[PDB]
Amino acid sequence: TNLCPFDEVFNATRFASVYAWNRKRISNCVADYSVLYNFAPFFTFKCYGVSPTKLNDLCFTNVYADSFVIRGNEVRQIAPGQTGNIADYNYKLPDDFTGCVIAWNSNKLDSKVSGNYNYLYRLFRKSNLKPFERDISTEIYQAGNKPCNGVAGFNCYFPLRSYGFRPTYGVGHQPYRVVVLSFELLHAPATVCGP
Amino acid sequence: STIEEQAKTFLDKFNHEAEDLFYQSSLASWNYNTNITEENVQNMNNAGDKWSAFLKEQSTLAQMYPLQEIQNLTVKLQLQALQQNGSSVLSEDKSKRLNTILNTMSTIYSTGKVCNPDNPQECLLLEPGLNEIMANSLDYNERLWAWESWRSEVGKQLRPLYEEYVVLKNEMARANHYEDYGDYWRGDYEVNGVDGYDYSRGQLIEDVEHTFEEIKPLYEHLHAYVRAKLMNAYPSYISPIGCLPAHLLGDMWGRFWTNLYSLTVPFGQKPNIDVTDAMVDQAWDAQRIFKEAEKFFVSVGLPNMTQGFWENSMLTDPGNVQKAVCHPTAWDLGKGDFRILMCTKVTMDDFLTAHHEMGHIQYDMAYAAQPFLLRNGANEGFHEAVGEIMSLSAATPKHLKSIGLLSPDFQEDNETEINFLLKQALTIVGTLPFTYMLEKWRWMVFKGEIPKDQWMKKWWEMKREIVGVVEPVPHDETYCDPASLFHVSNDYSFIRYYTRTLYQFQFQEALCQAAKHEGPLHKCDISNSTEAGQKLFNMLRLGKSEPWTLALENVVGAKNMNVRPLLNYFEPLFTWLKDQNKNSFVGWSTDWSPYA
Ligand SMILES: *[C@@H]1O[C@H](CO[C@@H]2O[C@@H](C)[C@@H](O)[C@@H](O)[C@@H]2O)[C@@H](O[C@@H]2O[C@H](CO)[C@@H](O[C@@H]3O[C@H](CO)[C@@H](O)[C@H](O)[C@@H]3O)[C@H](O)[C@H]2NC(C)=O)[C@H](O)[C@H]1NC(C)=O
Ligand SMILES: *[C@@H]1O[C@H](CO)[C@@H](O[C@@H]2O[C@H](CO)[C@@H](O[C@@H]3O[C@H](CO)[C@@H](O)[C@H](O)[C@@H]3O)[C@H](O)[C@H]2NC(C)=O)[C@H](O)[C@H]1NC(C)=O
Ligand SMILES: *[C@@H]1O[C@H](CO)[C@@H](O[C@@H]2O[C@H](CO)[C@@H](O)[C@H](O)[C@H]2NC(C)=O)[C@H](O)[C@H]1NC(C)=O
Ligand SMILES: *[C@@H]1O[C@H](CO)[C@@H](O)[C@H](O)[C@H]1NC(C)=O
Ligand SMILES: *[C@@H]1O[C@H](CO)[C@@H](O)[C@H](O)[C@H]1NC(C)=O
Ligand SMILES: *[C@@H]1O[C@H](CO)[C@@H](O)[C@H](O)[C@H]1NC(C)=O
Ligand SMILES: [Zn+2]
Repeated sequence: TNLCPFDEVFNATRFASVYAWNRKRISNCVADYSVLYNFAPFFTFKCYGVSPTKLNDLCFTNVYADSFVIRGNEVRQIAPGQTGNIADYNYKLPDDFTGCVIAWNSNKLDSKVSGNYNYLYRLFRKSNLKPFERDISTEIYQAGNKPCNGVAGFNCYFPLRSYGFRPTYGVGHQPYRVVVLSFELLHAPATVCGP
Repeated sequence: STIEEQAKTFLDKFNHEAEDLFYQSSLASWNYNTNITEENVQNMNNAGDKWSAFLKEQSTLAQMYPLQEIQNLTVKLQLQALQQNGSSVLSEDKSKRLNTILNTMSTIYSTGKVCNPDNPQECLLLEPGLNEIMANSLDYNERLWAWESWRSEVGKQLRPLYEEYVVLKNEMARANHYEDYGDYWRGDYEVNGVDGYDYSRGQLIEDVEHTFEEIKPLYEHLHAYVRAKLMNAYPSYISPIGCLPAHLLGDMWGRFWTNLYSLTVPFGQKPNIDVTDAMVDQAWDAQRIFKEAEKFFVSVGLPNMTQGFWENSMLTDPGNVQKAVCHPTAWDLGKGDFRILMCTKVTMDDFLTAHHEMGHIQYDMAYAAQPFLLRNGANEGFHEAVGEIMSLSAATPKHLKSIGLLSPDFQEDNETEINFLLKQALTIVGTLPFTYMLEKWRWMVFKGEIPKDQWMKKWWEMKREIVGVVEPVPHDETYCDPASLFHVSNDYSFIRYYTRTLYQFQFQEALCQAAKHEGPLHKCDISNSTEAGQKLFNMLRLGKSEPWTLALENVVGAKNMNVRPLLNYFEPLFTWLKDQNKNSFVGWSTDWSPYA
């Protein structure tokens, strides 16, 4: 009946850091999927198991809009079965991922001359991420066999590194706002329809 | 958790922190070099200091992982490069002593001034003052004055500093387990643990000396022909059998014989190819020059310049109030930011340099995917060689005709080619004995094979014997004539210009072979040959990841530096030189000096 709050997710003033990726549950609303275009410099729209052509002909039990910022190179890692720092440690898509990955260049917004250090990513982790896992822990990563004592030092690194986006970065290092639409299918009334 | 894994994880931290801090330093250096302000000075120093302090911190951090415990050679390469960066090998006093010496020698070189003997009020710096004399003056005494005054006033200042510089630099090298500082410099070519591609530091001297032997016949005939032409212009100053006076070689040291072309051009009637007028005729600008340069690398399958290149590069002089350091440099700031700083004029020379500097960019973009510590040329000579071969193809009449800068009604006779090769040999061939002998002297000085009381004795013994160049004024050991050159007094290895010269023709010969080029090598343009660009790219993307021997083989099919392509490039001149030196003495006598 009411419009799904995609403008909140896509047009958010600040996206979440990819290590702390924002998840927005989309439910009980009409999902207008042709509104997903912000006239962005490098738009990306790839779906899996679902058809982006006429995406508004299907009901879904729940839609999970996951939003975060990575750099241009790492957008390829937002895809099923991909490997890399973002997929392993920040945002892993399942092999059977049912949904779409929307990404676009946000150098206008998320880059600063002095360097935008708002956006972080997890550089180290004892293990990779389960699909849709989120690790916001700032516990010092233990690379050596000595203790870390909660402070960064030799073989003890803070697991989060900042992108430091600057507008003069190359396209592969420029910030890219990424929205992952995760379409859920259950035994439930499937209350996310809408042409 | 092993210790290679620790190093792997440590390099992961360093790569991400270094790229950010290096970018800030590079951009701060960029903003100074395009907007010369006392602010942009300061921000450059602050970013440079924060980058050096990070590197010193990471160098000490990297050393806590011993090398014998890493099997991964890629990790060991980055770890070794970070540990070899370790400044804490000398005592903080001797490190401070050395840095003070390096700054003072650098300051003496860049601020050293000589004043006219008749009127001591007017004083000249090396650049542009003394360099203007050395490159353009035809007057013997004025050239003798500027050559001697630079070495007598500025060189003598550097003698005590260079003596202490050698001691501390050797002490540094001996503490890094190198034989001496010359051995330390030769470590740039060292390869270990890669069977079939290993290369020792000592092998560099042998390869340089072995290849210089094959250079000698070409150089002696070039030296003999240049001497014969200079002797005609200076009958009372040049012996037909003696060495060339050091002040009559085209620059302050005879590093290049380029400015001898006017006095040594084979056929001065036939005009040289200069498309500068054609560029102005067609209303070319700096944007057109780099677009044409970008078009050249696209033709060989290399990518176009990034969108940030055109936006963020400086391709023209800002002029007006905004001053800039106009030295043509290609900038790899990291994180996808590749720029060219160049105060480009609408001239053929700047047209070729744009191809040259963009050639560095193509090298930078190709290994941008490599780890930060491996983002460099395969060795010190690779990057310069890559840039040189672009200007080689871009300057050919075939390339200049294909882009509408040389009209088809121009035809190339063998006399203009001999003219062109002679000009090339003056710069390219003439520098090799200068480069080898200078670096040989520095190698022997670091090795201790030259005592302090025979530095200038041996420096000029080797100048006469190897370069065929004689000092015009006797020099005692109060002089330091090598330090009168930038690289010696500014602590830069010099054999890179010898190896690069042999690399570039190895590269060009291979790419032209890939381009299916028929004819003499010097006429070759690699344009529109994706096979040539692919063969070049298979090395460019390597960066420092693979041994330079392998990166060389990925282009030329040979694991070692080879002089044959250099001689192949100059063979039409070499045969012409031997014919032209039919009734001329080839070789030189070291005993002859213009001061009798
Ligand atoms: C320790 O490392 C520093 C930094 O070098 C930088 O970082 C390394 C990890 C590599 O990635 C290098 O490719 C990279 O440049 C070394 O300082 C560097 O020295 C070189 C030569 O001595 C400098 O080259 C020249 O510097 C002048 C400065 O005005 C430029 O104008 C020239 O165009 C040319 O580039 C280089 O600038 C300098 N680095 C910086 C940031 O200034 C240092 O030599 C090294 N020490 C040891 C013992 O290895
Ligand atoms: C986020 O905010 C942006 C504004 O910055 C919204 O942009 C809107 O994007 C849609 C794309 O679906 C545009 O609709 C299209 O307009 C073109 C003509 O411009 C038309 O031919 C198409 O058929 C389509 O209707 C829309 O014009 C554009 N602007 C506005 C004011 O709506 C974007 O919709 C916002 N995102 C979300 C998820 O709400
Ligand atoms: C040496 O280490 C590098 C990594 O430091 C290895 O290459 C990586 O292998 C992993 C395994 O899938 C990939 O995820 C990476 O993309 C590879 N490259 C890099 C740059 O990390 C390499 O295989 C190792 N070699 C040996 C002989 O141990
Ligand atoms: C150069 O730097 C000054 C500050 O020192 C700044 O005001 C000016 O805008 C800069 N010029 C350019 C062209 O960026
Ligand atoms: C040049 O850049 C554009 C980006 O707009 C790209 O599409 C193209 O493939 C690049 N290379 C060539 C040869 O056009
Ligand atoms: C060029 O070739 C002509 C014959 O075609 C010959 O007479 C002349 O000597 C040659 N000149 C040079 C410099 O080789
Ligand atoms: Zn160059």
